[PDB]
Amino acid sequence: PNFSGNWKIIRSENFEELLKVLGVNVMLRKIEVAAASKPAVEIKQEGDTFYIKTSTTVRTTEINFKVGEEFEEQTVDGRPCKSLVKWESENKMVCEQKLLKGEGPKTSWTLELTNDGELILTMTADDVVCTKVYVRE
Ligand SMILES: *C/C=C(C)/C=C/C1=C(C)CCCC1(C)C
Repeated sequence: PNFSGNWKIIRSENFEELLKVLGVNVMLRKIEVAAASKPAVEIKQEGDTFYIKTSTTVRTTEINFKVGEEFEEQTVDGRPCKSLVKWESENKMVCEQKLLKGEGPKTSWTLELTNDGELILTMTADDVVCTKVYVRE
């Protein structure tokens, strides 16, 4: 199995709560939920090298990384971080995020495949766990 595809969302839990537990105010949460609550996910995987694009009608975000090599991106509440992805187990990867400036509650994300070929995204912030589920288009 592998992660490449244009993945369509079928479930999304607790995205706004991830923002709220990080202290993002209601104004800013409305803007983030409107732009990114239920994005499509496009992945191009070549072994350990990844391109991932999340998109809605109004916002696209793209990252490029290789497992085991540091890269820069932003946390879900918009703070710059340095990220590092590792395989937790076969076809489950976990991204550790370290803030570039100051401190804050821990954030992470995970992408994994189920035995039937669904893609499960987990995002964490403090004690909140957001789950999004996708199938290939
Ligand atoms: C609602 C979920 C997101 C907006 C997740 C975003 C995201 C990125 C912007 C980088 C690819 C990793 C991933 C966590 C899928």
